[PDB]
Amino acid sequence: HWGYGKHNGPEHWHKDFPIAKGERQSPVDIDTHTAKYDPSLKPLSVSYDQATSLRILNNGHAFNVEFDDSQDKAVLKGGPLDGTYRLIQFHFHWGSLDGQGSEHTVDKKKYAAELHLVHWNTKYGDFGKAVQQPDGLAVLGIFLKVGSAKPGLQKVVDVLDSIKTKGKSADFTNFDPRGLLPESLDYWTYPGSLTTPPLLECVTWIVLKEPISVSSEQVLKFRKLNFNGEGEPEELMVDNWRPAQPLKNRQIKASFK
Ligand SMILES: [Zn+2]
Repeated sequence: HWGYGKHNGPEHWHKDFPIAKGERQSPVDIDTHTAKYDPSLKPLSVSYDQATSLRILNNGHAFNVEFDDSQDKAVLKGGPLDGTYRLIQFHFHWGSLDGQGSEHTVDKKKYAAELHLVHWNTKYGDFGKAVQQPDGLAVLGIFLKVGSAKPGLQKVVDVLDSIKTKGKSADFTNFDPRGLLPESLDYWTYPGSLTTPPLLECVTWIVLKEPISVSSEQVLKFRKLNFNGEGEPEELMVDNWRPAQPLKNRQIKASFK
């Protein structure tokens, strides 16, 4: 099925998922000199104190840290959003080398990786019905650069040895996603899509301007994961990023002057 190799990578995905060539695909390049400050934006509220992580899963494309979304426990509100969006999972995209790995770019700059915290609009009752809606989802996107270690990431790095291959999962309780956030919540926002199949056009993207720094050793451990299942030839899980897609008839708005 789909992946990130020569034969099944992002340029192929449109054959099984025609929305790949849609009007509101993600990611995009964020041209900082075309994005405009929007005074109509309310302050962004990241309310993660009651977050309940459950498990971490290698799905043969990335790894997901999954949360209990059965109540309003870890929510995103404010900014461009109308109402309350509940955190369901996060995951990353990364490169084989530090010069690439992000999906959004900033003035064509690629970061070493990118974190996506996925949330769904509680007015639609659950995630499945949220992805039938143009405002069903909000993804908080955070760039990673290589520099100092991120201590709030090390519990993730240390569990990766136990979910090396596709279909492996591990308990992952009591993980605090606050430890993944940069100091500033300045952001760009635009209407887009999920960046993996099914590529659904439901997402209000909120992409933080300030990257987090992780260490070379941390990112190196991401690169030891496998796309393949146990007992299959090793294909290292690297370069699991979709490139920038056409902006089409969209505007990117900045939360800051
Ligand atoms: Zn993603």
